[PDB]
Amino acid sequence: ASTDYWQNWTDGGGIVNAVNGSGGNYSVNWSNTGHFVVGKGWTTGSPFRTINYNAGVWAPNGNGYLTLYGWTRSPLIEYYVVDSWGTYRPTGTYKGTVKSDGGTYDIYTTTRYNAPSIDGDRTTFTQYWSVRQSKRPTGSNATITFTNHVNAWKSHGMNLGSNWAYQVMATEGYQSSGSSNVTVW
Ligand SMILES: *[C@H]1OC[C@@H](O[C@@H]2OC[C@@H](O)[C@H](O)[C@H]2O)[C@H](O)[C@H]1F
Repeated sequence: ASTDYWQNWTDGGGIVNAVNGSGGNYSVNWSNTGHFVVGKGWTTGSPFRTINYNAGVWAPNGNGYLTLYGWTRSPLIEYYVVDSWGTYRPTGTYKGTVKSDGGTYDIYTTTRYNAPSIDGDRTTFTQYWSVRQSKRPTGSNATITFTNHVNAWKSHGMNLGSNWAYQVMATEGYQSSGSSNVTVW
């Protein structure tokens, strides 16, 4: 699919050099950052979407995630399917596991209080996570069958909102540097 959305958020720390490339392609070169999330995807997420990507460069030098990333409202939820990371594997309150697309993911919840969201600078929301138990290889075509995650999350009382906002294959970083280049379809 053609991507129709460009995600490019930074809280303003350090430098985030985000390139909105051709088609579903983007690149990030980041340095000594605060918090940021950059990616390509779709303006309106769907629990039925199958996201394909190829991370031609996955080169974090510190804390970074290579992850499906998106939001719902009603309720406000930020969600993740993390396939790779840098120095630190993201974790939270363990709920169970789901197997999907050749990997086994732990299912976590965490919460943010008075934090930035699509609803404002200072808001409170639950974060839903599938995090691969070990890093997915990069450089070849990879699929995230998002419906497997949605259903597994439901089985653990993690229900997504009825109002879907954007849904992207992202590079997120925190207090780190690195490079990425990713193509999404
Ligand atoms: C998950 O990722 C980073 C941040 O989400 C941003 O919030 C502000 C909004 O305008 C952007 O589109 C989001 O990327 C959130 O605090 C964190 F929980």
